[PDB]
Amino acid sequence: PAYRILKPWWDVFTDYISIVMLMIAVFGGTLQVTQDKMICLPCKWVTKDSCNDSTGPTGIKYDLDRHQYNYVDAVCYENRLHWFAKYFPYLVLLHTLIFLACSNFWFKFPRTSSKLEHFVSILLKCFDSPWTTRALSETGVLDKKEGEQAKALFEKVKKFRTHVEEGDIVYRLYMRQTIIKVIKFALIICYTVYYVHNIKFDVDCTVDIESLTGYRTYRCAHPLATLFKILASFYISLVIFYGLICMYTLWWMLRRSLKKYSFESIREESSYSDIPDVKNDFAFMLHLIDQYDPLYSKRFAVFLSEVSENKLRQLNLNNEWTLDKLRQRLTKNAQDKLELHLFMLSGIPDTVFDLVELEVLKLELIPDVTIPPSIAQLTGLKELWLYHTAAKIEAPALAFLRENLRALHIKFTDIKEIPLWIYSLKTLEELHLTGNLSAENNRYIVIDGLRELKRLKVLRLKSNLSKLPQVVTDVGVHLQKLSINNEGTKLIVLNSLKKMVNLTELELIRCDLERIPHSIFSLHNLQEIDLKDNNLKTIEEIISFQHLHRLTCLKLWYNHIAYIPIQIGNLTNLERLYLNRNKIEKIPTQLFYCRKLRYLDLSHNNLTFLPADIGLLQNLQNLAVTANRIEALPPELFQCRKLRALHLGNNVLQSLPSRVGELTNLTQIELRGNRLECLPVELGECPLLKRSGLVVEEDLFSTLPPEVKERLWRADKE
Amino acid sequence: PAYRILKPWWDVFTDYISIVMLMIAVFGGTLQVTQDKMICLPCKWVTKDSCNDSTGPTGIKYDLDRHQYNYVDAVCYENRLHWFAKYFPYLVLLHTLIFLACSNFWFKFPRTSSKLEHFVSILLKCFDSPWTTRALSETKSRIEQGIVDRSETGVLDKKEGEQAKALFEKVKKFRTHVEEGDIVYRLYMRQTIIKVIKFALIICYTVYYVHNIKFDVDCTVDIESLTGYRTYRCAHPLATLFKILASFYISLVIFYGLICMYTLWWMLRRSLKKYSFESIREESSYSDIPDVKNDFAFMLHLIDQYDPLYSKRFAVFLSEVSENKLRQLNLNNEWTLDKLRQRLTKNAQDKLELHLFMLSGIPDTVFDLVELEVLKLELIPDVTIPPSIAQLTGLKELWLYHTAAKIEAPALAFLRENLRALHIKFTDIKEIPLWIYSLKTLEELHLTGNLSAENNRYIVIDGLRELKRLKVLRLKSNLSKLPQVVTDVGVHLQKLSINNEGTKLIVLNSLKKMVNLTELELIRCDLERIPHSIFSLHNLQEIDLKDNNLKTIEEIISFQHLHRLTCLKLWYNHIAYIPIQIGNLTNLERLYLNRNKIEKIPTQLFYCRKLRYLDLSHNNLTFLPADIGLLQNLQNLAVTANRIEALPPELFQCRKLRALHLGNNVLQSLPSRVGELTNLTQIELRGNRLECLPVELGECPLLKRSGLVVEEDLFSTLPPEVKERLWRADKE
Repeated sequence: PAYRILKPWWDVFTDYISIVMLMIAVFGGTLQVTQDKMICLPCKWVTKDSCNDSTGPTGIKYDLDRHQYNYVDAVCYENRLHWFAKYFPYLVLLHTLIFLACSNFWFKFPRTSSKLEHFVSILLKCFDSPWTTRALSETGVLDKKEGEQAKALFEKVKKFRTHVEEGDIVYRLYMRQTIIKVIKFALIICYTVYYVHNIKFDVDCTVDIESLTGYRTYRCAHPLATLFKILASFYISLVIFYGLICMYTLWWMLRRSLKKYSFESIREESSYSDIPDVKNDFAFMLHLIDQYDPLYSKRFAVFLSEVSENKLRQLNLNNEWTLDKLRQRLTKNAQDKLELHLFMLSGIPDTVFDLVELEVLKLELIPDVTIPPSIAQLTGLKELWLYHTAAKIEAPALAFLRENLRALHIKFTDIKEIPLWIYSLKTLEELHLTGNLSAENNRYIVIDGLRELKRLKVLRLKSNLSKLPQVVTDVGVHLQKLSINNEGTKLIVLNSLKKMVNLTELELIRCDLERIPHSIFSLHNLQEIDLKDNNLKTIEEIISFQHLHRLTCLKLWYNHIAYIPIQIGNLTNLERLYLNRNKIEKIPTQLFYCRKLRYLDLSHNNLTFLPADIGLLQNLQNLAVTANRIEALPPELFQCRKLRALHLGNNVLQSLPSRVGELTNLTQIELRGNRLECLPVELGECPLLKRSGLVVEEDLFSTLPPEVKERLWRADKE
Repeated sequence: PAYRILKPWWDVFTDYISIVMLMIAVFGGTLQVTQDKMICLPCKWVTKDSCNDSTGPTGIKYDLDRHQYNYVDAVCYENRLHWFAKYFPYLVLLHTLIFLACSNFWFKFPRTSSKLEHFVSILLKCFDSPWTTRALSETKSRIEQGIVDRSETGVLDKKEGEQAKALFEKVKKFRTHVEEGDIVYRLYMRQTIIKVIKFALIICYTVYYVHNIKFDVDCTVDIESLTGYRTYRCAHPLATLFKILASFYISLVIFYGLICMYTLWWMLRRSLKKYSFESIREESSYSDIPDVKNDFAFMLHLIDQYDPLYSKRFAVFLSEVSENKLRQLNLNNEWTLDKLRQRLTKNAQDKLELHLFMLSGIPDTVFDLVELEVLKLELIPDVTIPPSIAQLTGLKELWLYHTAAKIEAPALAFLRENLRALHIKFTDIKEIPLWIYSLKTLEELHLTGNLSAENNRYIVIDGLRELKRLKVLRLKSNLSKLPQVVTDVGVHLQKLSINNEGTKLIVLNSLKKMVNLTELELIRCDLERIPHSIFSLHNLQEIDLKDNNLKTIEEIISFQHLHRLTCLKLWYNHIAYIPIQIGNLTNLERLYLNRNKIEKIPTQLFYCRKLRYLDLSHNNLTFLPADIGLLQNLQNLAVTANRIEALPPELFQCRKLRALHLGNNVLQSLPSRVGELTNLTQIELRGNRLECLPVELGECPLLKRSGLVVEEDLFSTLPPEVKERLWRADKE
């Protein structure tokens, strides 16, 4: 089987010694059974209960028959022959049996037999493991299944180490076996040496049988005495060898202190400092194997180490996410940037850094990531997204990011999930925070390091804030763009916003303002204002926007704005005006004094008509009145020569005015959902219009002339 | 083979001691067979029927032959040698053989042999199954909001998953088979009791009789006619060795008896008819392992004495948590991405839909479908929303039908950022997840199921105020009064829909604050009267009052306040008549009055020239006023199930009347002006008292056979040109 490896040289020697001892026991026993004779002749002249030893010679006549001789031989054997000379083979058999019991007690004892078989099974599967030879040769692609096997093997070795290190049972069994062997060898050597001299050939008995034989004493020969003395001396030699071997084993056990196995030699040779010392009953079996072979312990150490487990995980990951699969999976975001999205992986594959074309890296739900120093290979990396993925960084990686990272996106479920090293970056221009960070009695404590971003320009917060933090006010002295998305939670300004005089784009989305704060007018460099979803109802404060001489875009959409103040005519610099999803029912004529206007979106309002002053907007380029009650478009609308789009969908339009063809810059027109009976023939004289550009019901489109329809199909096809 | 697991250490010790005792039995037996001697010499001087024991020495002459000595020694061996000395090895052989038979009966007896081999086979195949190590390795505001901690997942082979499923099934069957027997345990108990009583008997008698093995024996056998002597003194040369063997045997049996006493003490103190399993599950948290009944706890106790490792490798397969987890893995393997994509359908709103019904859980691979739009979950129990749901970028609606689902922080954040609609249907308040009030981008909430309770009403929905982006709120909960939170949150609601399914709803001045509302629905509210709070909603456009048991709808005069009221459904009521005040609502476009008790149509109804839909199905109308042709924009006119015997010719002035429904009427004959309606597309005519269809019916440019719903007897009257044209139009 496989138990030949748990036997050291000394156990093998003792096994063979016990076999030889058992052989001489059986030989002596069969002799003592089949011959076992004394031959006793009476002595006629007796001196002090001893034989006096005092025409040719004639034989002496004792007048004894065969049966009287048999009786005296039996009596003198029973009484005067020494018990050693008679029972030597049975003593030898008993001693060899109890020696074999001491040897195999731990093999037959189930409590330790289970441990030994488990240990040998695990060691066997580690020795033949394909990853062992690979890892020791390396000092590269593998099967996924074999990697799963190796991971299961690491878990198995973890369980084995947990179960065994508390044992202290196999070691105690071996120690007690060897102690018993030593004491028994000492005792048997003692008594056997003391008594081997009583195996004499010639014996004398004075057995007091004279009423049965007439003679007092007898002189007897024990023919098997010399063979038995030879066998006994051979046995004392064998027991001496057995005892020397057992004393060596006892000294080895008492010397090495095998409750602790250092294991550090291989951990230094193969450079695995994460190979700790194994404890009692786990050190011992390793020592026994080391006696058989250190190679098995070498193959076991790699599965016992922690760093090798990490390398195995990395190799499985590289097998799972190769360079080809990653490059094929590479996509582009909406920002015309090359980005890679890693979602729910055990770690960062080491092959992602061989794609030097990357610019944005997204790490979402990747547990316990360490930012490898290999990120230096990503020369062109500009944005790193850490979504529910806290990153532990090293000094080289931190130094690289301090000079190569321009935008950082952090989405966290908890304060602790925010890396603390991200603030130390100095070239960082964009910080995107997405998560609730409000705290009680320690509000705005985590992000105090925000001031350290001296190059910061874009700061977007989506953080359930109830007031603009003071640290943000300090860091805003160098900001260009601000974006706060409280998700409906009210935000308080209270004169904490005017310090960002360099701010040029301010967004207060879902901040529940309920009224435009006066602090917005103190940002004279502001160029875009986005106040989406703030429950605004009165926007008469826009008269103060004349202070902002550089205001070009106004997004007041997604509010409950009931009316457009006529004071909106004073915002002469407006080019984009977004007002959709509001309660506006009519368009004041003052709104058309903003001649520079280019984007005018008034969708999803309660409008019914367009004032004729819409022809004043020569720079109109987009017009969205989607989902309105616009009965008919005034012909003055077509005075907007460069109108490049028209969103009239979901209206109550009766007939499309025929002047639609004059819009030669018209590229996209939407008309779906209208009660439009007929289509104009002048729709066919828009050079840039295609069938995709025109949005209208197919059955209504069937009303257009075949020439116009064919021309539109030809333009849309190519 | 694999039976070594059964025997504890005392069993092995007894087996080895029995081997030793059998060895000494065979040794003593061959000694007694091959030597078996008494060496006897006559006693010349005899005192009290016994030996007296009283020019150099000379031998004593008895004048006996060798054969006379053989005879006397044979007789003295037969008679005066103690029976114990003669038959001790045979008694030892008998006792050791019966000890071995007692040990091995439960293995050789087929009734218990089959049970033992079945248990060992199943235990071995559950030891070799790899699911065990994986199971072993698997190991405030946040708690009360359905937020659960992260749990890891893996991928397992389909073949090994099926093997583990079959192994769970086989272990179930075997436990059922074994729970009733209690035969192996009884046989083992009887074997141990026999062993102990036999030990007691043999120790007692052997120790009593061992003193009769003497070397020197006196026999007075009464053979004087054959030898001339009365008494003899004999030597038994095997007596001392037999005494050594006998005392060695009593020492061995003392060891055997102490071992068996300890074994019986253990088997009585332990109470091993039931298996506890408390430590493994109390540490590793797998409480779905019930205690074990008879004949299946005894074998596990044996295993525990041998090795607890097998006990755990079996406990994992006997647990129910593990079975459900393996079921999850098998369901993951079964519902492959191709299967789910083939299962994907599109709901009425042209959205890709996945409706899961009666599954043990949400398959982990439903979240690899990037095109999924609506996820419907019905009758899926004790399920967790995994963080992998964040891959469903296009997911907009989540339907939780009788499903209480817990969520994790990543999935909760993703849904809070992405989820638009939520359908909650519950028979219990606790089945409503409490994390649904933290979805701050939610826009459309459908509450289905009774929610009100005594002394604690309208407190679970106290969290609706946190849904700051809610627009569509559907309340189908048998409300006896509109909850205060609904009034508070309705300031930004754009559509409120209530379905009391027969319960009377009292608005009681709680509806005039939702000035942003544009659609109001009160279905089966049993109002029996239009509440005056509706007319204060100056932004309303659609008002539905279905199944309110309305009788008089003269309240519609106040609808002139609503300056954008386009659709107004009053269907499924007891409305006896249409008040003439319905003409003041010139902005009406859709008007529904079907399933009512209307008998006549006022002429003032045709002052609404913006009307486009006029459905009067299932009424007692008998004629149509001539002003019906004034509504130039009417497009759908259904008068199904009425008493319209004839249609006015002015009705065909509505040239854009796309569809008609004149079925189930008493129409005597179809007017010839039916061809004037150029835009007619779908006209229903089944159920009328018509005889012949008009020829002018076929001149409609767009009407097809699909749009001409009529009986075949009437349809047979069309000219064959008309029939062929309709068939061709239906084909194309």
